[PDB]
Amino acid sequence: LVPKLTASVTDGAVGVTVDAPVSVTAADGVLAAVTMVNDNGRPVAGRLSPDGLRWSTTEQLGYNRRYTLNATALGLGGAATRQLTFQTSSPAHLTMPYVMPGDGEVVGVGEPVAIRFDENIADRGAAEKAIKITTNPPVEGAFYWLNNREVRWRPEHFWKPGTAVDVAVNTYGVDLGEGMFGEDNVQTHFTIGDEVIATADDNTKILTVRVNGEVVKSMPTSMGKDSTPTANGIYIVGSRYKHIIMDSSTYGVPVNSPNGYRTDVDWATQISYSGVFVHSAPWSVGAQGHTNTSHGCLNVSPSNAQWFYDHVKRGDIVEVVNTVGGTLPGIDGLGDWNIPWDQWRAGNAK
Repeated sequence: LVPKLTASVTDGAVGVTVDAPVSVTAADGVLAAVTMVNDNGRPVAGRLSPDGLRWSTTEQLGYNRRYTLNATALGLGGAATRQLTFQTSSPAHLTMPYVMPGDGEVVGVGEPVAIRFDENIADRGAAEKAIKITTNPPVEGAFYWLNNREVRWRPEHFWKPGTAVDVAVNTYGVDLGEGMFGEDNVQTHFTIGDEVIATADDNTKILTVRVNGEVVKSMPTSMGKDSTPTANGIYIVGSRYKHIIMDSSTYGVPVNSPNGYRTDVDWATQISYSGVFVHSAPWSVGAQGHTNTSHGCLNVSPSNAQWFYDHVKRGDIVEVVNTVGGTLPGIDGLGDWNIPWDQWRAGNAK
């Protein structure tokens, strides 16, 4: 018999996707020579298996390239040589994904997996299919989009402490719609730590912190006054700051207006994208535990705010109850758990 060559691409193909390697296989013989080059003549790196049967590229292949593959197979019964030229995808736009939380981080039981693209995603389904989430112990979860750029993945309930979470965003070479392709792959891995849930009850004006179900801190607080109340519901802890100037314009409200403010504060823990923080409030210690005076923030004492900074971490939970406000929006940024599971699981890929 005469050796047979089989490649993963066909001569004259166009729109060849660069999400996978290019390969060539010999049957009834072995591969004696395999080379691939770009349109400038520069060689593409590859590897031939020890048995001589299978060659594959080993580096990232480029968008908008014309590659030429030359292969020869030799066997007892003869020789075959093939030359194949093909063109890879040519994107209209590129989008880079950014994943949170950080690689190697230990996070609380409320932390969703977040993939944020730097451009609007036309094909949300293609984006979801390209994101591989591994959990150990395994748990069911699902994707939901907060806006046109950001998608989240979480389970039905808060995570179990000790769970490993691996996130592979395999978007390089993937058409995310209207010719927007992934700029690159991204990968993160995190772990869930202890269960920490802090409850602010407007009936008592106390912020109680529980760690694995035990009360460890009871903080008198002053939440949003009646005209600018703090919303009820489940908030995920985000960033923390030793000090920060809180600027209402950051959150939609001009400083100079009736509910605007610009205020330098210490020991600030962010709990909503709408600009709710737990923070130090020396001016309101008299009202804390008694009356609501703020713009929405959970005002506590300097030592309590510092304690919160030190002992609460990204992905821990604050639950507000019994205020005169509404409910925090599910799509706030840190309001994900306010979306009922049936609705979340259904998704919004479109």
